[PDB]
Amino acid sequence: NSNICEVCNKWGRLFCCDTCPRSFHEHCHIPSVEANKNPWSCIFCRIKTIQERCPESQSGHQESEVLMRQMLPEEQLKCEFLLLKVYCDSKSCFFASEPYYNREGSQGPQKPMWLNKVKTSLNEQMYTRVEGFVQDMRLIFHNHKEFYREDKFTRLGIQVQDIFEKNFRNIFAIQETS
Ligand SMILES: [Zn+2]
Ligand SMILES: [Zn+2]
Ligand SMILES: [Zn+2]
Repeated sequence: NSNICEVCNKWGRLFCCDTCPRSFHEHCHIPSVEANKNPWSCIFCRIKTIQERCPESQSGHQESEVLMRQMLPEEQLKCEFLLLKVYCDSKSCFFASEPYYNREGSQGPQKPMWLNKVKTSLNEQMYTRVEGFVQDMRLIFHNHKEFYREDKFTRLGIQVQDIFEKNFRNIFAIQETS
């Protein structure tokens, strides 16, 4: 197994996957690494299993259909993995914890949002459809773009949104387009 966390790339108290060489800090894995369970399979392994059991699940989908899916176990897992893929980028630090807004010439967003809030919401089963999760994720980056206006720091929102969107299209097998 790897000697660093797959998400944050640091050593520490790591839990190792039994079916792949990845390792995780307890709260870096999503869901948080389960208490017992031997063997344990990580979220990467569990997602690969879904695909292997239903190969047709990788045929292209329309985003509109995906967003209306109810959050049954497999869609819950997919959103958890998509959230984890965002935290895997170091630039996610900017969006993890609760923001505050005091900048000359800007007003804060009406509805603040951050990754740890989405994480809690998933853990508490607060989203009934994929659309709920996706709307909160996209709102993180939209709030950031609107607040920072012409400051070059706006680009951090664009960058982390691109990670989100690429992974959304991969995980939910969105039909490729030009
Ligand atoms: Zn970690
Ligand atoms: Zn694994
Ligand atoms: Zn099948």
